[PDB]
Amino acid sequence: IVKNGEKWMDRYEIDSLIGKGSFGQVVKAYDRVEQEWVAIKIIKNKKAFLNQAQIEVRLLELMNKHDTEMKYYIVHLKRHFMFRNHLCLVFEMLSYNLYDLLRNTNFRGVSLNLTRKFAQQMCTALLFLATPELSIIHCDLKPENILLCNPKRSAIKIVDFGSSCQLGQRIYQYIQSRFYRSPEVLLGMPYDLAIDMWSLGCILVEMHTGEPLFSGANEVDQMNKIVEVLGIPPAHILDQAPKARKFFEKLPDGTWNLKKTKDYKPPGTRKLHNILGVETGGPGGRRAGESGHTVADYLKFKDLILRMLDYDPKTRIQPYYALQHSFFKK
Ligand SMILES: COc1ccc(-c2ccnc(N)c2)cc1
Ligand SMILES: [Cl-]
Ligand SMILES: [Cl-]
Repeated sequence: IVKNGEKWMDRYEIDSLIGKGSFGQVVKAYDRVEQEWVAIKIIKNKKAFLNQAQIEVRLLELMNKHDTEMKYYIVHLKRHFMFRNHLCLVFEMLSYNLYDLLRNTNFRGVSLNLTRKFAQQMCTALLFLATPELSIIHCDLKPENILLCNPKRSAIKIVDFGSSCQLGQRIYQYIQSRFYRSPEVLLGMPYDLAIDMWSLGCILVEMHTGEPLFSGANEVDQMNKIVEVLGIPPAHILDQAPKARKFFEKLPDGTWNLKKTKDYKPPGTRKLHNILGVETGGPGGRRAGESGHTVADYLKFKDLILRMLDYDPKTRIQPYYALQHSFFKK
């Protein structure tokens, strides 16, 4: 319960509720010292949420100490303080999220050209998080966690480092939102920064088609929707996976296949080529003839996405090399 007009610490005047989370709530507030509006993320007064939010504060302050071009795709933490036994994180105000943007297209998607602008900003963010001394895994990339800087413009920033961890500081095996969950996490394997790049691949297809690429209703369904597009994962990965046998069965000759329950397209037959409509006027044919939606434009996009959706986290494309892809050229 926070009321409009409520004044905190002779500094902040609470205006309105921006959003609610598992973590607590985010409110619009006026800062009298800086003379500007800010977003205040108010964590619930329960050990679990406080402790995870203390990790979010540490990771944001760690990024803020690195002044470089690439850090300006991450929402700015201005400060944090403790009030009425709630940890409170003060951020810059951003605009609406990319799910809202998709809802506003009635889930028909934005252009290849706006998708490219989002791709390039998000690839730069991931390059920043991969800075050795940072090595931050977001762990929850999805459209909802990508906000416009300004409702008139196509600049974006990532929010919500509530799930985030540094490489080698993993807490939970079960992480990421199901639609954006990487194969290595579905398979219960130790995960690295490559799980964010998997999420990003999923996100960019969704931004252009308007619908999630892999909309599993549970982990079994999720892996089955991935297999439809990408085929059976390579044996070398499945051999090292604790949860391989949640989804696949090993045969003595001809190593792995799907476990079948009661009655999906055959492995690797739901081609990304058709989902994108590379040769058939884009998703549902709705970009037929539009500029920036040529077959050559489409093939570049398909190639970058399939590199982002490599099953092998060690060969999956990394941010620097994604930024050099032809999809971003001239
Ligand atoms: C509208 O402005 C904002 C700014 C930050 C956030 C934010 C920041 C960090 N975590 C979450 N879940 C949300 C939301 C809206
Ligand atoms: Cl979504
Ligand atoms: Cl998570």
